[PDB]
Amino acid sequence: TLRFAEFEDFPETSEPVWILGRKYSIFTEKDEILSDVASRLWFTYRKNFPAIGGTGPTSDTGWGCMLRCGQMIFAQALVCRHLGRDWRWTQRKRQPDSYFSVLNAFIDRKDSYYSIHQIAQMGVGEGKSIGQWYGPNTVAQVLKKLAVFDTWSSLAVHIAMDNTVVMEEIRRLCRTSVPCAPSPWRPLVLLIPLRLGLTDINEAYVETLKHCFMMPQSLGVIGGKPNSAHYFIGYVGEELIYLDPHTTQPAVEPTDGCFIPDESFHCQHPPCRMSIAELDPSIAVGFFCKTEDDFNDWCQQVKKLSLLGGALPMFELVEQQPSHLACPDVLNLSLDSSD
Repeated sequence: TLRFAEFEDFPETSEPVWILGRKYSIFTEKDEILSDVASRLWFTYRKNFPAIGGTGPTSDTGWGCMLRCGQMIFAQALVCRHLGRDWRWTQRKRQPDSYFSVLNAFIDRKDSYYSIHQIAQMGVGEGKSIGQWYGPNTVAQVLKKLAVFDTWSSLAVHIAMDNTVVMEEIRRLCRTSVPCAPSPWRPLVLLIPLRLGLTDINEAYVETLKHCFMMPQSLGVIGGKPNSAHYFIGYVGEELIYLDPHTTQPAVEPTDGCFIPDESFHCQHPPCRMSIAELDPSIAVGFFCKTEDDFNDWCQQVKKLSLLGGALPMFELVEQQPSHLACPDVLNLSLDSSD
């Protein structure tokens, strides 16, 4: 569907452009905006990769789109983990060796940690047949189990259910050792599944949703919408900015040596935008906290959200929870009359 989408440049207004925790002016920082979007690892449908499980699909066209959005949000976490948020991709420059290793982790082969092969197979353990629809929560759960194998990145993945982030649980997950007076904290990928409305996002949530893209830790949001999943990376005005997986590219021939031809993993078309009002209410918001200090900063930023006209918080932060019978499976809404 991306192939026949309409693309607009459609700046040039005073409204700040926010991409993954960084603020830009369309008037003066247009190139920096476009560089930042193009630098993100983009994952689309692929064809002619090795058959999944020997006998299954050789392409994910028409079924893989939430899996691709899951790949993009997790790739961005790996980019921050290994390369840093300041890293940018440029043609005609040599990228760090860690860049090709991150990219290597998503190529369409069973020996890559987060290949479509590994995601689809792991999804079976989640009750989902190869070809079935994944919501944000199932894709998040799959990425957690997949990351266990990735000793290179050594990430902690926490999926915060019940609209609650429990700080003691995060420390339990991330602390590798008792803290002194790499490393002592497993870099954290925090994913928070949410349901923000009945068929539409409740507009009380809108300002809280925007601020989620405004944190240094922001990984963006994955969301959809059967067969129309997007990776939202930011916003301008009343529109989200997103990366879209809906185009089928030839699989890239796996890596003999360090170098991988990487042009097709970088979105160079005008960035997609849609009204926040068009957004399906089932989402997962991500944050990356590389050190405990980042996590503490993120916690402070969440507390400051509990004020102003709206927020209107979509999740709560608590030090500890009386956990002797609870859930998942639980998401919460939060419906007015007559929703």
